[PDB]
Amino acid sequence: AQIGPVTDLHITNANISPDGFSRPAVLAGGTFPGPTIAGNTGDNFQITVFNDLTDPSMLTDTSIHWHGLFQKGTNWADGPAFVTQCPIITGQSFDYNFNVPGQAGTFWYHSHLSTQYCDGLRGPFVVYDPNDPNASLYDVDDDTTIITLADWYHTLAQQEPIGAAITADATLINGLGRSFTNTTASPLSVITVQSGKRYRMRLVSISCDPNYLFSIDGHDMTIIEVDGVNSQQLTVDQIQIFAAQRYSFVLNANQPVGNYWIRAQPNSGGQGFDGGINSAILRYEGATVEDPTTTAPTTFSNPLVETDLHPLADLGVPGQPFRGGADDPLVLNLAFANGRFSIDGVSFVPPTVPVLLQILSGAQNAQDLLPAGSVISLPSNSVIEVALPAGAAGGPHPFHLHGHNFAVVQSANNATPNYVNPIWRDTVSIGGTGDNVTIRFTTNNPGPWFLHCHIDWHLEAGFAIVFAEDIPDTASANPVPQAWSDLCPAYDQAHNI
Ligand SMILES: *[C@@H]1O[C@H](CO)[C@@H](O[C@@H]2O[C@H](CO)[C@@H](O)[C@H](O)[C@H]2NC(C)=O)[C@H](O)[C@H]1NC(C)=O
Ligand SMILES: *[C@@H]1O[C@H](CO)[C@@H](O[C@@H]2O[C@H](CO)[C@@H](O)[C@H](O)[C@H]2NC(C)=O)[C@H](O)[C@H]1NC(C)=O
Ligand SMILES: [Cu+2]
Ligand SMILES: [Cu+2]
Ligand SMILES: [Cu+2]
Ligand SMILES: [Cu+2]
Repeated sequence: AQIGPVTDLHITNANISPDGFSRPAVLAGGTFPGPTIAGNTGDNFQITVFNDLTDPSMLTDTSIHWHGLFQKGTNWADGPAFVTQCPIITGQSFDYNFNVPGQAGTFWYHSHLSTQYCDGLRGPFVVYDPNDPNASLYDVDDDTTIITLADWYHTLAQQEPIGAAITADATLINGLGRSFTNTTASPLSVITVQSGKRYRMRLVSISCDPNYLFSIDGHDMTIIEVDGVNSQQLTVDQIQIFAAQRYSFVLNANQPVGNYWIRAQPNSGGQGFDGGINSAILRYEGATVEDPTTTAPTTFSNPLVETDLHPLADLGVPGQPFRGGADDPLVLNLAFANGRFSIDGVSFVPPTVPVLLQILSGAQNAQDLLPAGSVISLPSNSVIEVALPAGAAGGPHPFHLHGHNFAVVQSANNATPNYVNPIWRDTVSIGGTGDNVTIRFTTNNPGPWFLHCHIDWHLEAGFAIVFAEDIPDTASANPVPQAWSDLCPAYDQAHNI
């Protein structure tokens, strides 16, 4: 069952074996992925997170981010450790109490402390629309139509050796899949459909790193939502989905009753489908309980290309229709060297005092804010443009902005900008060498908002900055509860800081 919008959520350690290999994990709700948190647009969510972690190998502190929810007036509830809060310590709990006005779509939640989400703290977060403009396009939309794609590691996140390459050991679809090496015939996930019905499949990348080439043998997929933003219908037969992105697509159960492979090919780790790696099963009601015998094409006919997506609503693009046509036009220098990433020459290292607390305590320019050179002020009520030229090692990098979605004025692998009708989203691949992926948004949400690569290993290695949006109005806009004010003293006492 789905939980929420008012719920407890316990964070525990447990052993799991999603690919047949047992290892300890950090879990929400006792499962991997965690349970779906759900409600309706505009609802009040009160997620009381109980930190019951005891195993220091995966960190006993935690903090949870609600990915893609704007948190307007509740920046303190956003979750990134040392940006909006100190972590919750073990044996304590914290109520993330926020509202979701004006948003409806497919989201997710994850630890936002270190690389802890890789150790298991990740799950779906759905905000339904009782008046969804897409409602007539499908018959079924429920917990059985959520599809999560996850990378899974045998080595614990904190134990990944300095200086060796990090790759996953299994792809998990709805929490199950097979290991790339020492493959065993562990159970695969089954997604069940009824011949003749149409399903809103909510595809969620909960990846710490790889992008996936997602497809379903014999079927095509009609995209209707991108990162929470309703889209015009776009029919594709493969979706390249980067870490933290979401799509809804209509699946029409219009093929013969049978079994079809669901494929999720990561860009690193095991290549292909031998032994049933990178796979799940689409099973029609009445089909034999057996593996599919289908194959993929050699070449997909209609892969998703991001410039083909357009909003359902008339969202336009803020600003003027040329490069630099914004109130605050920025170009970030994104680089990697010697194990660390940098933005404008500064590698992100989390500060001792969370950025929000520094602002509430009276630090009112971004030059005053720690870490020095990692916090950039944005002016209020202004059009912002951010160019994110690629080239840094470890790409393609999926950049994500908290507190906002944005127009993707320029996408990967295409030099032509779109100032008319590009998709809006919250996580975007910045592409390959020579690209100039560019985003735009307006600043109507005071507070410190993280901007970073969503490959968690890259965030850990410094690939981030904080946009301190409307510093002067942050305190008035974001009243804080006593429990939030209590977090840093409790954390600092427990850690002798
Ligand atoms: C990406 O686009 C930005 C503008 O959005 C380019 O920025 C300009 O960079 C040149 C130097 O390279 C400056 O002289 C301009 O002041 C910048 N802003 C402009 C023209 O609006 C940037 O060069 C582009 N990067 C790549 C790799 O194509
Ligand atoms: C590269 O991106 C551009 C800009 O998004 C795409 O150009 C648009 O193409 C559509 C479809 O033919 C036209 O309706 C628009 O008028 C074009 N806009 C602009 C600004 O040119 C283009 O299709 C993309 N290239 C590829 C190969 O997909
Ligand atoms: Cu996220
Ligand atoms: Cu986020
Ligand atoms: Cu990256
Ligand atoms: Cu983040």
